Order: sequence, then structure tokens, then C-alpha cells
Amino acid sequence: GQKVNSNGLRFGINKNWISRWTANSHAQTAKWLIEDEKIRNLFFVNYRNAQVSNVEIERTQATVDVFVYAAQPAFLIGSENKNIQKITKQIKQIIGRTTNLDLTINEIGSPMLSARIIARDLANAIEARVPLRTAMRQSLIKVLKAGANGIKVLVSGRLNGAEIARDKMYIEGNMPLSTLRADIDYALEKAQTTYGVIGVKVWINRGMIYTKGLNRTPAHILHP
Amino acid sequence: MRKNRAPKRTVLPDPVFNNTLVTRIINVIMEDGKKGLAQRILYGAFDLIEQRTKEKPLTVFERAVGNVMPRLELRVRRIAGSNYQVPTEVPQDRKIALALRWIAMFARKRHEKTMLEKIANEIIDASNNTGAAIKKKDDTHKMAEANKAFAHMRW
Amino acid sequence: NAVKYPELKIKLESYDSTLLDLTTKKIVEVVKGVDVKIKGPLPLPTKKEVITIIRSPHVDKASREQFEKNRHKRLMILVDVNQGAIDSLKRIKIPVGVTLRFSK
Amino acid sequence: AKKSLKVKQTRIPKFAVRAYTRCQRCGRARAVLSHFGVCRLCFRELAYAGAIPGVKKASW
Amino acid sequence: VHGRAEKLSGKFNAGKAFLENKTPKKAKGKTEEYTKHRSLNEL
Amino acid sequence: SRSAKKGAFVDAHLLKKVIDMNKQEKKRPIKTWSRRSTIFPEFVGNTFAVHNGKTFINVYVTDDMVGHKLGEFSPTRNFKQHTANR
Amino acid sequence: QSYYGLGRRKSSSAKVYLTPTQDKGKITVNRRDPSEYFPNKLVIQDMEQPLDLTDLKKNFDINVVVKGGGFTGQAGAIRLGIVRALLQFNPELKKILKSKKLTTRDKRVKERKKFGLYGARRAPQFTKR
RNA sequence: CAAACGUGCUACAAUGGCCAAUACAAACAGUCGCCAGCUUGUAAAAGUGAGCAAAUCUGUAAAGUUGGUCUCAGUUCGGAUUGAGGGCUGCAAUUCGUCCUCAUGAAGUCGGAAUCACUAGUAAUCGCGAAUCAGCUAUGUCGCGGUGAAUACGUUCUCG
RNA sequence: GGUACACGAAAAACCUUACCUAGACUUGACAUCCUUGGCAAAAUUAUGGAAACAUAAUGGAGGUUAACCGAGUGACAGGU
Ligand SMILES: [Mg+2]
Ligand SMILES: [Mg+2]
Ligand SMILES: [Mg+2]
Ligand SMILES: [Mg+2]
Ligand SMILES: [Mg+2]
Ligand SMILES: [Mg+2]
Ligand SMILES: [Mg+2]
Ligand SMILES: [Mg+2]
Ligand SMILES: [Mg+2]
Ligand SMILES: [Mg+2]
Ligand SMILES: [Mg+2]
Ligand SMILES: [Zn+2]
Repeated sequence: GQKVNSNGLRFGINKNWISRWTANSHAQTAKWLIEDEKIRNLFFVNYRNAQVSNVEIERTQATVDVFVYAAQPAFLIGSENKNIQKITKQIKQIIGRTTNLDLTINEIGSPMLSARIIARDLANAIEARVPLRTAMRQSLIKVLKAGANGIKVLVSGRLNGAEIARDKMYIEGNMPLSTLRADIDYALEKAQTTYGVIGVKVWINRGMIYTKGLNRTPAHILHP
Repeated sequence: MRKNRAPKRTVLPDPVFNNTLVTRIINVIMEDGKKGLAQRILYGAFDLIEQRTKEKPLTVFERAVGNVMPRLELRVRRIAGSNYQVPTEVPQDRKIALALRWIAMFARKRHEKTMLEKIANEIIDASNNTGAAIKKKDDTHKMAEANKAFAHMRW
Repeated sequence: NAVKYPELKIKLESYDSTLLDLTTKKIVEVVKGVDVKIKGPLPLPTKKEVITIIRSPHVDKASREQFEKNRHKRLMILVDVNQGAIDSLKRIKIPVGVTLRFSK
Repeated sequence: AKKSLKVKQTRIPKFAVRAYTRCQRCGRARAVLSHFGVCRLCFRELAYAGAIPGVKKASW
Repeated sequence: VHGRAEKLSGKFNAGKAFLENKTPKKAKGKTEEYTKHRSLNEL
Repeated sequence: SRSAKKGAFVDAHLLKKVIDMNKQEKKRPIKTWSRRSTIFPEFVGNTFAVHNGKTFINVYVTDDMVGHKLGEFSPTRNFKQHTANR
Repeated sequence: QSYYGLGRRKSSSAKVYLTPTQDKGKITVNRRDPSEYFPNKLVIQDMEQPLDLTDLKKNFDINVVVKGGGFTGQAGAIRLGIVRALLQFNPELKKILKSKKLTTRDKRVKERKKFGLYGARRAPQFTKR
């Protein structure tokens, strides 16, 4: 049957919000919600070869702060800090010149056990006509060797260009979905294939959170 | 399948007459969940019973209700279809319950005026074993002796 | 010695609770490190809004989940502040989520 | 015919009553939340991602 | 024996006066100001 | 229904045409789409072509039709007989 | 030596103050006669069941303050409030009340309406054909 | 719109209709808003006009209690439909907004074959609030409280 | 059918609107890429107008083109 979104079911209990701001009124509350969505999608869609895992937004009456964690920030930084000013001008055009931007590119630790870049690597393999079984086996074993818990990958679509759509599941370990205390990271991606659309879903388990609290604690940023 | 009888809401204390049955019949004539209206109806009807029969209403009410109590109950069992009514002895709690439901149902159909006089007329008509609740009890009683044969087989 | 601000009524409200408790603790600690008599960090009723939205895209209005957004609120009124407190009040840095309603 | 409907809503009309509210991410017209300017089915994906601060699931 | 006329005519006169009065007082709003989110009075 | 202070309502394009058309003796059908303008005493004697949705149906106003709406004296839909489904 | 009780029922608080007296209890609810405040029914007595089965001759003056609920909830609240004040005067007395469960919260509150339902657990009329 | 079905509302009534006085909630919402009070109006409402960015100000609680009247009738039941006069929103109310006032007073007196929901603060029922919304016969939807029942012997039958 | 029928639609007078009848438009009301300039779009008042739209007006924030305002221009935009 249908299941509730794993990330959305754990928000406000064990997971903090990706955007943290309080608006003045309901008219400026709509702009500040669409603006971060355009901004967030920009980082992920283009500038993808960087494996950006998550972008958080923090806004006050007039000051915009962006915190972008990546595995390879060299592509953002560019040649002698080139690409970075460009993205800054891009961001300024999106929100407006009247505000203050405060980019804070932060390098990420333990990049693998993040469901965003793993899904991105999966999506890249499928678009590159790489066989799904072979592509999947390498990603699962490398993630598992990194020293994490079970990973759940759902790859539904017109598998291998077929005319009848299927779905392939692959569990490897204990995935307690009914538990709220687990640190489960969820992400979804659209693999654009020449024969249609492929849906990839990645559930990753990063241990048990035995410290109560709405996070306020670094996530997959700490090193081994 | 249930094979379990969880606590049956047990309450009895009565104030005006200390007769649990008064509280039961109040709840029976209750409609739309208005306790005050039904209690006024019963107490005004009880007040009406003082002015006619010149005796204690509780004694008259028990004498009516004890008279309405049925003895046999004809239930339903299968036999190639339909049911050859099998007579069974009803417990005392249900026995009183069936009596109270019947008194109210025949009271709310009389040609009389406000249910005060209506239920009062109905109850007084049942204290002399000649009324509408009696006939129903008579009817259910008369039907059971005729269908005495199938009493041995129940299920 | 001076006051320059009598009856400074600071009001706090935020979508989150724990951040709000942490911030009031920091505010009280700073304001008691200076010479101000805090009346007390009392809690006010939390205004909760709930929006009901149909899960399904096309049909089945019956299946509808629900969401909530709580506006936790606190009050704290300072009697006399003076520059000794006011100047130290400038370096507090309140985490974004928390909202201030200083009414002077 | 959606994008053009979206563009016309952005442009101001000649009468006040000619102005309606559409969703700002997609172009859905019906079931739009004025508190957020977002229709009911765009509000779900953003709420399930944490973009809106403080909107958690309800248990009552 | 007026046969309608007089009463509805007065209403028409009011409407024509309204139509000929029409002044482009186009506006959109009412109460104004008192719209902010405050700060630490200078942070 | 409609308030008093407000009064009646004509689009004033019909009103300007009617004043011009009342002065001109040789009146011809007036093609108006404003079925919403109420008939005012000066319209009397003229003929209009109200847009029913498809065509312009001609209405000759009289000293009696004054007060209602110009579209009320024309139809929009038509139904005159069903057909046995079976 | 006064006694204080805090009852509750159906979202209705109660502050009952028990004061020793010997000139008739003179029960009082919100500075008003209870026979004018509550319906003229056993509910007016419903509050006195624990003040009856034990005793009321001790003429305890009752000072009731209830803010919330209807009248049955308030009566239950003052009953619970009254019993909790009685649990400070005479231990044997306060016990003989439990012999009837009159010192326990009823735990009965109105349920929340659920979506798709005409009430807490109800459901639209079902049509099969 | 000759018709048929589904889901709800209103009823066929003195457990009630009408009139007068009057007691007791919770939750939510509010600055193009909530709108107190005052003046006018048979009323919908208009004008004046504070107060409230809100545990502060505003959004009349109704059932319930008492008193009066109606005396079982197609009625002081029931409100449909229709005519006229008004109020509000809006450029704009005929197609096709709703409210008030007056006028009229269809059917219907417990509903065939057959069916639905339900195991306590629950049925039944009485109000209150919010969403989308300039306005809207939403009687819809999502919520909140007031009163508050009956029954479960048993699995032989019935559906899964 | 259960699992459609106070369902999508948490508000169809205009708008919504995707439908019909008409009056108008064609790298288009919206977008990028390219050669090329910016010394505007608005809003509003006139006349003709059912209104689209035309002919005339205050020629407009700004910032020298930032954004947009355009020309030229074919790939194309667009489809509820
Ligand atoms: Mg589209
Ligand atoms: Mg609208
Ligand atoms: Mg006060
Ligand atoms: Mg008033
Ligand atoms: Mg009537
Ligand atoms: Mg009309
Ligand atoms: Mg059950
Ligand atoms: Mg289906
Ligand atoms: Mg239309
Ligand atoms: Mg210039
Ligand atoms: Mg230039
Ligand atoms: Zn949308």
C-alpha cells in the first residue's frame, strides 16, 4: 500500500526544517516560500557534478543566508574563486539586489551516507545506459563498505527501455520504518532516460539517535 | 465469537423513591438526550397518580411493572429456513428491561393528551391487568405455549 | 544611575519550543548578570493553526491527512534596564526562529 | 492552456473583482491556500521536505 | 392611474445622477502602517 | 434588490447612442451587447438587437417595458421537447 | 482549619472550600443559591452523594467557585472537588468514600471529530448497489 | 428538464409552536479585519465611532430553567411556491448572488419491497469557530464544546 | 460495485473556464540563444469603440544598461 514520506513523517520530532525564517504577513510569506524553492532547485538541477547534498535557508527581515554542503566544492569555487561569484550574482538576481546574501559553502564529511548524492549517482548511471543490476551492485557495496546500516533502493519505471513498467527493490539490513527514533535519510530523483522516466528512491540508515532534541546537531557532516 | 462480557454499566441508586427501576424507565422515555424533561414527565405523572388512586405511586408502579413482566421469550433458530420459535427463559435483568420498553412504547401511542396523562393512564391501565402492555405480554405468552414442541432444540 | 526606559515588556514567540526555552534562559542569564529585577518568564497560550489537505491528486476526498503549526509564546517584563543592561543587551544574537515584540 | 492563464493572473486586471489567486509554484487555480499562496498539492511536497518552518504533522 | 412610471422614474433619475457623477476614485486598501517584525532596537 | 443610493445602471455607451438615436428620426435597430443595462424612459420608442449568445434578437421597447433589464426580454437557451430514450 | 478541594469534569474546573461550622451547612455555589443555579433535579443532589452517605450534620459551609463546563460537568467537578477537600478531614471518613469510587477522575471527555466522519467514529450512509 | 438514483436539510408537531425573562462552554479567528457603544430604521442594514496586531478589544451561545398562550386541527403544525417593497457585495445581480419585510400557504398526519450507522462522555441532539471567499439556499467540509442515552444472552444463521 | 455519485471543486454572475457564438493577433500575451541599440514599460486622460485594439497626449521608476525596453533574427515558444 501507500506509505507516508519518510522524511516528512519525522519532521519536528527528530528532524529540523530546511528553511528557518519567520515572515511578517501572509503576502510576504508566499514570496519567501517560492523564492527558496527556486533557489534550492537551481543548486540541485544544474551544478550537479558537485554532489550537493542539502541546502538550508535562513532569512531575517532583510538578510538572506545560504548554507550549502557539498562533497566536491571545487566546482562551486571554480578557478581561483570564479564560479562562486557567478552563482552569487545568480542568487542575487533571484531574490533581489535590495537584500544581503551570505553564502557559506561548507565541505561535507562522510559524503556517501547521504541519500541525495547516492540517488544522484544512481540516476547518472541509468541515464548513461549503464545496466541497472551492475550499477546498483557497485553503489550498494561501496556505501555498505563505508560503514553504515542498511540501504533501500526503489527503481521504478520503464526498466531497461521496456514497454511494460516494473519496479525492483533491494534491501540489505535492518530497515525499521515504523520507528521514529531512527536516523533515516530519504531522497527522490528523476532519472531522465531516452525511453522515459525512472524513479529512484533511496532509504539510508545512519544509526540510532538516542539524544532527544529537534536536531540542532550536525548530521552526516561529522567525519568517521 | 466475542466470548467476553465486559463491565455492564451498573448503576442503581434512586433518590425520590429509591427504586432503581424509576431511573431505568426515565432513561427509556428519554428522547433527544434531555434528562430534565423526561424526569419532569415521570414525576408529574407520579404526582397525577396521587390524585386519582389515593395510594403510593411506587407501590402502584411496581404492581403494574411486576404484572407486565413476561416469562417466556421466543427467539430465532434455523431449520431448512425461517424459524420455528424456540421458547427460552429470559434472565431477570432483561425481563424487567423488556417490560419497561413495552410500557413506554404503548404509552406513547394512547389517544390521550400530554404523555404525563398518557403514561399515567397507561400505567394505571396495567395495574388492573387489563391494558395494551398486558395484551402484548398475553400475545407473546399465548404464542409460546402453542410453539411448545420445539423448545427442546435450541442450538 | 538612570533608567531611560521604564517598564520594558519583551515578548517572545516562535514556531519552535525548545529554541524558545533556550533563548529565554540566555536572556534571563544576561539580564541577571546586570542589575535588573526580572518579573519572571511566564508562558502564554500557544496559538495553533491546523490545515487539512487531501492526500490524493484526483479522487477520494475521504482520505485527508492533517498538519499543524504552533506559535509558542512567552512573556518577560523588565522593570528598569539602564545603559548597563541595554548595552549588554545588544550582543545577544537571537536565533532566527525566535521572534521579539519589544514594546518599550 | 495553463502558462498563459498563469501570466494573466500575474498581470493586473481592469476590475478588482477580475483578480483571482493561483498557486505560485505550479499553475493550479483551485484549492489555493491564501495563508501560503500555494495550492493543496504543492503544499504537501514542501511540507514533507521542511521548507516551511514549524509546519509539523498533527496528532491532536 | 399612474400605471408605474413616476416611482421607477425617480429611481432612474438617481441612477443617471450616479452615472453622471462617476469620479475615478479607484483605490485598494484601508488601514495603513504598523507593519514590521521588530529587532533588538539596534542589534 | 439593487440599492437606492446607487440607482439604476446603463453602460453609458447605450445611453450615448440612445440620445443620438432619439434625436435622429429614422431609427434603425441598435446592436447592443449590453443586456445588463436597465431600460430607462428615454429608450422608449427605439428598437435594440440584444446578443442572445448566438445572434442579435430584436426587441421594440414600449412605454410599458421600462424598468427591467434589456437581456430579460430575450432568451439564451431553448428547450421544447424531449425524445423517448427507449 | 479550612479545607480546599480542586475538582474537574468535562473541561470544568472547581475550587471547593470546606469551612467548619455548626449552623447548618448552607451549601453555596458561586455566591448564589444552588437551587437557582442548577436544574431542580437529582443533580442538585448528585453533588451531595458523598456528603450524604458519610454525613452532612457537621454543617460544613461550602464555598464553591466553578468556571467552565455546563451543569453536569460542574456538578461532577464540585463533587470531585468536594471529595478532595474531604480527604483532608478525618482519614476514616475520606476512605469510606472510595467504597463507591467517588474519589476517582471519570476520565470521560468528548472525543475529537475525525475527517471523513460525521463524528468521532461515525460514517456516511453506505450504499452497495 | 417528460424523467431515475445517491448523499444531506426541512418536516408531518403539544418530548411541540409562539412570546417574555434568564443561567452555563470550549476551540478558533481578527488591521482592505474583528467591530463594542451611540443614533436612525417593522428588519436586513446605514452613519458616527472608540478598543484590539491581540490570555487585554471584538466575534450576542443554543439546547437548558421559570412564566403566559395555543388544545390535536392539515392547525398558532409545515414551510414550499409565488407577488411586491427594501439592505449588502460588486464595473455589473435578467440568464445566474444572497439577506430582510410584507402577501400566499404545495406536499406531508411516520413513509412499501429493502436497507445504513453505531459498544460512552458514544447514539440522538444543541449551538460555536475556521478554511477557500468582494458576495454566495455550503443544509457541504474540517474542527470545538452543552445535554446525553439503550443494548451485547450467544455464534445456529448472514457478510467479509 | 465494494474502492464513482455534498467526488476532483477549501466557493462557476464577470474572472475562474478548459466549452459555444462572435470581434481581433502571428518567432506571437510568456522564454532562451544569438548581431545590435537603448534617451522605457506602466498607469491615466481623449476619440472611435461590446470590449479586444487603434490612432493623440503627462513621456516618465530608473541607470546608461543593471533588470528590462527594445530592433534584426531563425532555431523555435505554445497545446487543460
Ligand atoms: Mg502546462
Ligand atoms: Mg474571486
Ligand atoms: Mg479584562
Ligand atoms: Mg450587542
Ligand atoms: Mg409554523
Ligand atoms: Mg437575481
Ligand atoms: Mg469496537
Ligand atoms: Mg476507483
Ligand atoms: Mg466564464
Ligand atoms: Mg529615460
Ligand atoms: Mg547604452
Ligand atoms: Zn500549485
